[PDB]
Amino acid sequence: SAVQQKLAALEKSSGGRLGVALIDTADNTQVLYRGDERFPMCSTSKVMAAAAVLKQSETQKQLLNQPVEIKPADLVNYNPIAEKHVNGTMTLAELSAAALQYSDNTAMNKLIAQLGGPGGVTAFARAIGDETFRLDRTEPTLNTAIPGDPRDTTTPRAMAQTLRQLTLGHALGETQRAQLVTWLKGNTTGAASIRAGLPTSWTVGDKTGSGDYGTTNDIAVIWPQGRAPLVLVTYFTQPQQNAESRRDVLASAARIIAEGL
Ligand SMILES: *C(=O)N1C[C@H](NOS(=O)(=O)O)CC[C@H]1C(N)=O
Repeated sequence: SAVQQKLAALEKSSGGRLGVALIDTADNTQVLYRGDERFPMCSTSKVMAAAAVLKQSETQKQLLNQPVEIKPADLVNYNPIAEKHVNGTMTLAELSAAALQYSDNTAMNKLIAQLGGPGGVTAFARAIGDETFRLDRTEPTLNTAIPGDPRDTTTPRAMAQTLRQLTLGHALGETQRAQLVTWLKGNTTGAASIRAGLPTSWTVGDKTGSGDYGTTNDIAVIWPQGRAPLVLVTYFTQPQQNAESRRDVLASAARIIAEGL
């Protein structure tokens, strides 16, 4: 109840809409704030897409090594890794790593194309028991984050359960799960978000996202020192389209969640 009140006060002082889902896998206890409201996933959807290609690699041995042609025309709005390889090639493993750890949008589009389009990512979500996730568009338009728009959205509760199944459960094979966790732990973009609200001694693997309407997201699997892991989804979006990012709000939500643990 105190956590519910503090998250409501944080949201009230934030000027936006905050969604939080915590799963404590020590006892499966949950904490939800707007946990069943939809939020635009933005770059956090990349987790699903990479996991889906990892799932494909369970029945294609050499799929993650398969070269993919990077063309000049493939570049979109944020391609910090892919631009080095245009007119060249990247493997699907490199593309997955670039998408997850550097949030390369061209790499995400290559992952999406490897799955047959956004519906293939949604189909993977359905195949691992996620009924809420929907991916509808490619990069960059999946980040429009328009209020009330269900496209490219999920709920905090669904994303927390799914992230647990992908990183801690058995939605993926053991090697694929380990690769996904390795990728998440090497994220370069997460230090200002959930991780900033957690004690420094805790290991975090996470994927951030941001979009229009000041949309500021983070999804994390957290290994606290000396405790079983947590799954924490913090989604945040604001009323006006041009709003600035608010990673401090994600950090504050993580601090509130962390303090009740
Ligand atoms: C995903 O949210 N995006 C791709 C890339 N990464 O964002 S993050 O660094 O906040 O994870 C650029 C921002 C954003 C986008 N432009 O769509």
